[PDB]
Amino acid sequence: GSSGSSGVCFVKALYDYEGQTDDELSFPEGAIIRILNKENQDDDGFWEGEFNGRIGVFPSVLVEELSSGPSSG
Repeated sequence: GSSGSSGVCFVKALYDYEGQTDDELSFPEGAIIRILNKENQDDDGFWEGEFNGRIGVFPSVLVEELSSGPSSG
């Protein structure tokens, strides 16, 4: 069981991020990431996602949400 949120999420790195340490995630300008955990309240505000076979953490600020709909404009 342990069912809660059933709906993966993705995000594109608007600006290339250079992870300080391994724990962090390093992706080029415009890289897609697979959100794994979005539980951040006390901590600074970094999420966890896997990329190119690498699991790290990002400030969730250098990325943009990917919706399944065209932007009105």
